Amino acid sequence: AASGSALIFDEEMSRYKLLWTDPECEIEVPERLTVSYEALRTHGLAQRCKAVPVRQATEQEILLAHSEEYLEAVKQTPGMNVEELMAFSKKYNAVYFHQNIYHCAKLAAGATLQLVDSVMKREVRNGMALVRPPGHHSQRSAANGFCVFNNVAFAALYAKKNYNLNRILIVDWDVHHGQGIQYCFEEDPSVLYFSWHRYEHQSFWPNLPESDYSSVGKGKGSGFNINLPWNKVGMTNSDYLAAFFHVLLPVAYEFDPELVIVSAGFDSAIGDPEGEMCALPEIFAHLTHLLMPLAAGKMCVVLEGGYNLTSLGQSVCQTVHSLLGDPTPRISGLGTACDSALESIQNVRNVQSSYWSSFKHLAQSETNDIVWPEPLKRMPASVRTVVVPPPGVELTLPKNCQHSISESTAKEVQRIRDKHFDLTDQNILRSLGNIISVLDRMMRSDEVCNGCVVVSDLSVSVQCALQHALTEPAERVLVVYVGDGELPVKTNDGKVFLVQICTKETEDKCVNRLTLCLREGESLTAGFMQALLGLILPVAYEFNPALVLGIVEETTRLMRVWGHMTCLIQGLARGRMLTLLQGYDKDLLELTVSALSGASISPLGPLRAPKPEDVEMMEKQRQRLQERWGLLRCTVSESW
Ligand SMILES: O=C(/C=C/C1CCN(CCc2ccccc2)CC1)NO
Ligand SMILES: [K+]
Ligand SMILES: [K+]
Ligand SMILES: [Zn+2]
Repeated sequence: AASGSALIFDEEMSRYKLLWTDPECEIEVPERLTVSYEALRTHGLAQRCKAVPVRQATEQEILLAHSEEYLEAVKQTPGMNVEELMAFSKKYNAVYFHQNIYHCAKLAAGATLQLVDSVMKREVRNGMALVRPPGHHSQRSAANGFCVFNNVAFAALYAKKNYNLNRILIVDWDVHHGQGIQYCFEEDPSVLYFSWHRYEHQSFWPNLPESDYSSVGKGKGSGFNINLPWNKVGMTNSDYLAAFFHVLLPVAYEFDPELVIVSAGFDSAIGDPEGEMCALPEIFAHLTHLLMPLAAGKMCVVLEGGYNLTSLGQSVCQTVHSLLGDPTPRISGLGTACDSALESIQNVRNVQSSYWSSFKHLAQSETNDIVWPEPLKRMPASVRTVVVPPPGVELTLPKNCQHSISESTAKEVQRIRDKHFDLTDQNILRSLGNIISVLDRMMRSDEVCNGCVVVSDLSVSVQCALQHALTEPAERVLVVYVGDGELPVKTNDGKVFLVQICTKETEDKCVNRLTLCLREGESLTAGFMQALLGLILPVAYEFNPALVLGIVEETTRLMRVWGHMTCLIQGLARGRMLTLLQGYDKDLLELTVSALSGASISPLGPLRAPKPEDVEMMEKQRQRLQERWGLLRCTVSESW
C-alpha cells in the first residue's frame, strides 16, 4: 500500500513579484513561499517528505480549464515591459503580472499535477504542493485575485481525464470564496466543491451573490456546490469544527470521493490581515486529520493564500504533520459556534436538505500586532502501536507495531488484586499486567502512542484500565464502548464521558453519557457514521480527553465502521487510545491495529440512507446534550 507524503516545491515560483504600488496586491509576496518551505525545513518535516520535482503544465493541460484566447494573452506577458504589464493587470480585478509570472503559473499548475500523479499512482499516500501564484479565483478567461490559472480545478479535471475518476471532493478552507472552482464545476456532479469564506453579507471581496449558501450547483450538478458564508470576522476553532462536523464531513462521507483535493489557504488562520479570523494553526492539523479517512487517504493539499508570514508557517507545518501521520495536538476551549456561524450552518443545512441524506430529516416537519502561543512540538512515536494478542498468537504486524511485563508493574497487579479483587484466574491477571504495561508506555513515554489489548473479563480489565489512567493522572478520559450491559465506570465527577453503542433502548439521565441504540438492519452502517460525525465527534472534541478508552465486547456488525472511528477518534488525546477487545477476533484485531497504527482506511462506499427511527433517536440526544456541549449545535438557539 502507498506510504509517505510528497512535498512539491521550487524556489523558482518565488521569482516574481509586484513591480508597482497597489495596496490591493501589496500582500502577495514571494516570502510566503520562502517562509513556508523554510518552516517545514526548520521543523524536520521537509526532510521526511518525498521531494517530487515541479514541472510545467502543458498547453493541452492548461486548456482543460482555460480558453485559448486567455492563454494566448497571458503567453504574451513575458515579453511586456512594466508599463505594459500594468496595463494588462488593470483588465482584471486584484491581480498583478510580472515577466516571470506566466512561467511560475505553469509551474504552480504542473506542481499540482505532479502531486495528483504521485498520489493516484500510489507512489505516496498524500502530499502538499507549495505553489505561487494561487489558483482558486482564476476563471476560464480571466485572472482574478492573485490567481492566473486554477491549479485545483486543473487537478480535478486532470484526475478525471487521466484516471477515470467519478467522484472528487474539493475542500477549500481558504478565507476567500474560490469562485473560479465553483464556476468550473457547478454543473458537474462528479466534483463536489465545499468552500467556507468571509462573506459579511456580500460586503467582503469578491462581493458575489453566488458566494452565498443558496448556490447549490446548477442542473445535473445541483447539490454538489456547498458555500458556507462567514458573516462575521473572528471565527474560532469551534466555528471551523462546527462547520466540519455538521456540514462538510456528513456530506463528504456520503459522497465517498475517490480523491480529495484541498484548496489550502491559511488566511483563515489567526493573525491574517485579510481573513481576520481567530482559528489557531493547530486547527489545520485537525481539518487535515478529519479528511484523511476519505478516499483511502488520497489527499492533495495545494497552497492558496496566507499572508501573515508567521501564522502561515505554523499552519503549513500543522498540515504536513498530519499528512505525515504525527499525533494531533489537543485543542482546548471548544464550545458552541457563535450565533452568526450557527445561522450560516443552519441555512446551508436547510437548503442542502433536498440533496443529502444526513440533512433530509430537516425537510419534513415530521422529522426535523496579533499574538498567540507557538504550537507545541509534534513528534512521531518510535513505536506507534503496541499490541497484546492472546498468548501464543503471533500476527503479521505493521512496521510500527510491537507485541507488549516488568516486575515493578507485576507488583502493582498484586496490590490491586489484594484490595479490589478474590480473583485468581492467573490469565486475567496477565491481562491486568498488559493493560498497566501498555498504559504506562502510552502516557510516560513519547515513543509509544496507543495500543490494543485482548482481554477476557471486561469489568476487571475496564476498572484497572480506567483507574490506572485516572491516577497517572490523565485529567479526563473518554470511554467508547460497543456493547450492552453496565460497565464499572462512574461518569459523574466530570472526569469521564461515556459513549455507549448498544442494542437495547436505555434511558440515560445526565449529560456525561451518550447512549445510542441503532435499530439493527442494513442501514446500521450509515446510522453509525451519522452519529460519529454529528454527535460523538462534536462532544469528544469539546470534552478534550487526555486518554481515549475503547471497549468492544465479544457479542461482526461493527467491522464495517470500527476503522473509521478508530481513525477519527485519534484526533483526541494526542492519539493516546487504548482499546480492550473482549475475546479473540483476528479480523477485528487486525483492523484496530491497522487504524491505530496510522494505516489507510478502506472506503465505506455506498450506504443505505439511515433509518428515520435512528435519526429521531440521534436528534433526541442532541436536544438532550447540546446545552451542556455547545459544539453539538447546528442551529441558532431560541432566544428567551
Ligand atoms: O488569497 C486570496 C486573494 C486575496 C485577495 C483578494 C483581493 N484583495 C484585494 C482587495 C483590496 C485590498 C485593499 C484595497 C482595495 C481592495 C486582496 C487579497 N484568495 O484565496
Ligand atoms: K474558501
Ligand atoms: K460541483
Ligand atoms: Zn484567500
